[PDB]
Amino acid sequence: SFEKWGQPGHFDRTLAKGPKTTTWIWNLHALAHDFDTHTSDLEDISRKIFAAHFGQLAVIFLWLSGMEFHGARFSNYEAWLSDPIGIKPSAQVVWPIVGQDILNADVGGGFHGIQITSGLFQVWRAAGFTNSFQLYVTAIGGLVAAALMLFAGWFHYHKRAPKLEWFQNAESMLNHHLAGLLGLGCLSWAGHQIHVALPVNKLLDAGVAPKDIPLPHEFILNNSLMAELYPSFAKGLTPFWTLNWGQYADFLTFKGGLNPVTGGLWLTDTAHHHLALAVLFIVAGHMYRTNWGIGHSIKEILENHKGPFTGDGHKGLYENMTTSWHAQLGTNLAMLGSLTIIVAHHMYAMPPYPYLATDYATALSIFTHHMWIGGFLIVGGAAHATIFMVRDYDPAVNQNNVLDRVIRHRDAIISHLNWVCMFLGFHSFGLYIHNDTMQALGRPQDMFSDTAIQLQPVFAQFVQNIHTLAPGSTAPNALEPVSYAFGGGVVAVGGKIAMMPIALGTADFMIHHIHAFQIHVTVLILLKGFLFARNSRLIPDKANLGFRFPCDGPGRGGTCQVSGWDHVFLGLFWMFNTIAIAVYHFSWKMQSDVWGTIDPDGTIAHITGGNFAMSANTINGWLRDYQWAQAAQVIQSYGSALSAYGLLFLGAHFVWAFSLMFLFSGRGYWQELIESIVWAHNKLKVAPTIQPRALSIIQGRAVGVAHYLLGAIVTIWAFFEARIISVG
Amino acid sequence: VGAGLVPCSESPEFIQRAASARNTTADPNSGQKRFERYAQELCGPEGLPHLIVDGRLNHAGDFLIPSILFLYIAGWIGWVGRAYLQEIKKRDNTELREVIIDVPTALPLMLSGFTWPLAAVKELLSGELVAKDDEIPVSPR
Amino acid sequence: SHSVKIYDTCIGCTQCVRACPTDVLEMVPWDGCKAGQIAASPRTEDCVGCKRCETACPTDFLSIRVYLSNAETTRSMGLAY
Amino acid sequence: VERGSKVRILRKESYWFQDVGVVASVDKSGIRYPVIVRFDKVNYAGVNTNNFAETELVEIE
Amino acid sequence: NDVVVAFGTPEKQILIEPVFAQFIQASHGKVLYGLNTLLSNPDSVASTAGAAWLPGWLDAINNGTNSLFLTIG
Amino acid sequence: QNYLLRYLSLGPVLLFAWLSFTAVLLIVFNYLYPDLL
Ligand SMILES: CC1=C(/C=C/C(C)=C/C=C/C(C)=C/C=C/C=C(C)/C=C/C=C(C)/C=C/C2=C(C)CCCC2(C)C)C(C)(C)CCC1
Ligand SMILES: CC1=C(C/C=C(/C)CCC[C@H](C)CCC[C@H](C)CCCC(C)C)C(=O)c2ccccc2C1=O
Ligand code: SF4
Ligand code: SF4
Repeated sequence: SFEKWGQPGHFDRTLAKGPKTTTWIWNLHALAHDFDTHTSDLEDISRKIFAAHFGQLAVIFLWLSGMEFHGARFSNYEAWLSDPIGIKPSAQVVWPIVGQDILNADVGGGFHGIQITSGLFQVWRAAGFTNSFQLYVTAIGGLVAAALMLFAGWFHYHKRAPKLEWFQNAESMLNHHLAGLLGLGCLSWAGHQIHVALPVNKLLDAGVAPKDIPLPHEFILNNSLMAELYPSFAKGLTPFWTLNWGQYADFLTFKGGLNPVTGGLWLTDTAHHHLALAVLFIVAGHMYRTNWGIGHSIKEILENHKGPFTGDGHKGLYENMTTSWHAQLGTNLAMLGSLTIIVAHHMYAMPPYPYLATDYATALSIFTHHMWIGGFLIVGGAAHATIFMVRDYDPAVNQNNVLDRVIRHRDAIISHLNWVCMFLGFHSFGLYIHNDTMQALGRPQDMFSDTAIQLQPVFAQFVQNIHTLAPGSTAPNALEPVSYAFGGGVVAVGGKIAMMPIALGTADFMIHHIHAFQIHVTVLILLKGFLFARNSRLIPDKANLGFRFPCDGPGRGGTCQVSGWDHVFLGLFWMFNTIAIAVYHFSWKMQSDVWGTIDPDGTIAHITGGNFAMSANTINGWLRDYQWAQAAQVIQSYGSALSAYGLLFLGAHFVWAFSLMFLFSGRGYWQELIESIVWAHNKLKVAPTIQPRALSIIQGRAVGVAHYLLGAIVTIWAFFEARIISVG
Repeated sequence: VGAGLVPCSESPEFIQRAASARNTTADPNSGQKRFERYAQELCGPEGLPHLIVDGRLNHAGDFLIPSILFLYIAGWIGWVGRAYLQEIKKRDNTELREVIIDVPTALPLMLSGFTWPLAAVKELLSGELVAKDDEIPVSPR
Repeated sequence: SHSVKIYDTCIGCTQCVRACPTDVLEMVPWDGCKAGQIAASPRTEDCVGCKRCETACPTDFLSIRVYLSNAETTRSMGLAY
Repeated sequence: VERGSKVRILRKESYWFQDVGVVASVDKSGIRYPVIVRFDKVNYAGVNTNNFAETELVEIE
Repeated sequence: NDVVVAFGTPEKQILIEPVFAQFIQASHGKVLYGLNTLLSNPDSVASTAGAAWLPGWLDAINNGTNSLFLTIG
Repeated sequence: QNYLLRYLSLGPVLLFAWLSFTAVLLIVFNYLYPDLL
């Protein structure tokens, strides 16, 4: 059964005939997945989505198991086990041929290779991993499960495929997922934690012979060692039968802070955390109505909430949330993006793994990675919102609803929005350049820091304060503050900082305000494309014509770039700016007044020396006092054994300029040059039958923006990777 | 071979580098050997050799035969490509097979590029390489 | 407003008259080919410059052209304000 | 030059000027452009078929 | 050049050397390279020509210490 | 059957095939005698 692949265009009737010109190639890679553009049926669509999801999960399992396997046979884990400080983890040993021989990343113990930065060993310092053979079995299990569920997808598409009413039970969906998936998985992981994790963590305090430490089978029914610690953990005393839980104060506690013997927090808090979450959203997810004639009729809740300003409230919204798919796609994407960036903005003050704040390399890598993904996908959420607007709507089921009530007064909204953006924009940046001029003008008293004209963000200070003294009264059964950047003592280990309180002076003001500024303009562009998607004050045929089209002729002057995804083009440029300066700010502060070295007096000698109070106020200072440090080694960071990785930062500029080439130029020029080369080739009887044709302007715009983004992000990650290598 | 360039045999800095010349590959003689192979050319103050291109037998073969090798292989590949293209059109399945290569036919054409130069010379003398300015109908202007 | 230009290659499929949203065309009686009625521009003053019309002209070297002038006004520029 | 003969073109502005096409249908009516020729090389959207006045065509063979 | 030097071995990297400008340089009358041609050959047929005050010009050009046709690479 | 090549001969898969062939070609001469200059 192999007679079927090499029949291209199997899904489209038009491009199935033959490749007249090169255009036929391009569209082949463009319409391979939007099968909503293939028929009007839906069960087929849903089945395709299921199978694709299974395939994605399969590649997930594959790559994670393979990365394990590399971690088992080519990673200095079990030597780095006994010492997580004096050894830097590595993997991917270099192949000894011409060109890659000097790149032996030797990290002590003779182990060459590649000094990695992804902190998987940190998980492998919490999971309590002794020997690589169990890990070998783990990879085998991962890959076999991958193949298993792939076979399952094949079966559920080719032999027994689900029916159509199987789709729209969002009630049972929420119930099953919320409760069974999340709660059961979380409580199972907590059970694994208490049984194995903290025992071996105890056993990792003084060199207690890791492999000699017994295996879980020595604790499944062997409660003796389990009765050594935690006297209540004899069996459990099972006082839950007696409803008494005071005995369990041994392991299931509440400390809430840094544990200076683990490089992370107190794991017991995380275990009790997971317990509480498990049962909490179990009883939550038991809410909605199902097959027992009991529960909320959720399509009536939204009917109730209306009023004077509401119009008619949230009436008629489920046809949108189930009949169409792009809606759900967009909203869930936006939510995930936001969630991810708060995760990023979160796990640098509460490190949840062992040896995190003490390891000053994996932190910002993880941070920036997740932060980039967040935006990079929330813009896509907004794009799919717009594609819903153009693909799915209804004039009938959308009378006066809270939806329709904005599309009727969009002009006021967007006008006031533009107003706000202009205001904030110059109110911040022109102020900045004003201070710039003053410093360059021998008028230093007209500066704006503490030593000059004043402004102080009292609100952040007061909120941090009221957070400082929280325990005792707001948190009686709590020992230490939630973090130590708000308040508390400077927590550390060795000559190496873990967390100190962070200071907010004057420079914070304009930075946060320009953050808000760019977010405002981003929303402006995206929402503008959103509202003005179907009908503009000049183009009343937009939705009547599509959302992916270049222009509408030189009428009314010009009209090029009047679709919506060009709006999201401009938006993605802007969000690039946003996140770039955001990571600039984060890195510079957390290397300027949070991180460095320490003396026996707890004397934090930071890396840079507090440069914001000195230079992060004028533009010329911002280039001097940031990239002077961020590159002064990359010029010479090559030229020895553990340096030879000449980085492609020198290389990314080229792709950047090659990028911008595509933007500024039209296409007819290239078409004519093509025709001349064709003339020559035809004169020498080598004319390619398939007649080449230049790119379409939207295609060229896309490749230009793609190359632009690629070059920029490659440049910046090269920058701070080498910068951390210079200190980590 | 003038311009103030010392022979790579007796350039002191050349052997100075050669001493701790970082032996690249998995064989200890790698570096030293190559430096020994670099005595024929003539170094300079930079300690590294420049190449002279004149047909002058001091460095003639160090540039001529690679050029001729490239000409050989480029002629072969261009010749076999043009021949394949010419052949395809006598099938009336032109753009069907433009993406599906007919291997049982694509092989012997590749294997039969042995005598491309002189055969091409023949097609030059026979005039079997160009079509006529007006017969070629590709309209300019 | 702008100027319109007509030719002889009008086959008479009349896809342009159904494409222009600006009412600047009409098929006046002709005799030459099987068309018998050839397109023309009677109401140029409402020309817009969208030139969606010749994109609807299938004839080789499409039979209609528009010479985009310079005497624009509030009508030719198309403003609701 | 009959129905099914290969001829080149004399019309100057033609995209296939001097190019050879086959006379698909010999019309000879009162229209100024009787001859219907078919090509395979594509201009805009493939107008490989067109009409001309046969006072603008010349055969090859 | 970039990759070859990016491995630590610069000797595996190509160095060209222009000589046409060298020949024209000496042929105008430069002696630095010692080719004895056309005012580097003080006895050729044209070696009794040029300016009728070419001695000072020769003192100047031989003194390539200033910006007068500097060597190349 | 042997029909697989009928459905393996696509060009793209054949591209990478030929390119990798030529690549290992270039390697072996650079792998066996990378010591001739
Ligand atoms: C984020 C992320 C990630 C991760 C993920 C994860 C980590 C997940 C998780 C998941 C999980 C963690 C899951 C779990 C699950 C579980 C469950 C779902 C359970 C259930 C259970 C049950 C069902 C039970 C049953 C039973 C038994 C067993 C006995 C008898 C009785 C009964 C029947 C009850 C990754 C890397 C991928 C990617 C990136 C991102
Ligand atoms: C270069 C360029 C072209 C040229 C058009 C094309 C199609 C050039 C593409 C050339 C080929 C398709 C690139 C192939 C890339 C591969 C690396 C080539 C490998 C081929 C061999 C290995 C077989 C445009 O048509 C254009 C249009 C509008 C705005 C900007 C531009 C623009 O910048
Ligand atoms: S211009 Fe086009 S649409 Fe108008 S009559 Fe002629 S062929 Fe028909
Ligand atoms: S732009 Fe074209 S379609 Fe519009 S009025 Fe002018 S001629 Fe008619």
